[PDB]
Amino acid sequence: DYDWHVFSLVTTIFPGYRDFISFIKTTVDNSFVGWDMQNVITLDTSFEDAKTQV
Amino acid sequence: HFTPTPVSYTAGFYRIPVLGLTTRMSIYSDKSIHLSFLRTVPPYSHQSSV
Repeated sequence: DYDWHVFSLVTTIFPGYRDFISFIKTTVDNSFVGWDMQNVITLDTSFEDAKTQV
Repeated sequence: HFTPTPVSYTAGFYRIPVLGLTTRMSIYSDKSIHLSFLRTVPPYSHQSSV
């Protein structure tokens, strides 16, 4: 509605995130609007600010 | 097939860890439902890796 076609995705290891990611990917791939998804960032554990910083 | 469900429900109400020994169904890996279930045998969905 507000014309925000470029987005990202930041998910932790909280249970039930794979369904979220899969649904978003399929919905993006089956539409005419043309979403320009850039990143799929998944964090591993409590961030050490060592590998999650990059 | 599913006889350790009452124990997991009643214990996971308080978050008291539960260790399973021979149950191998795939539903117990879903941590949204069974909050505090661990087991020493792999489930029926690693034969896919094999």
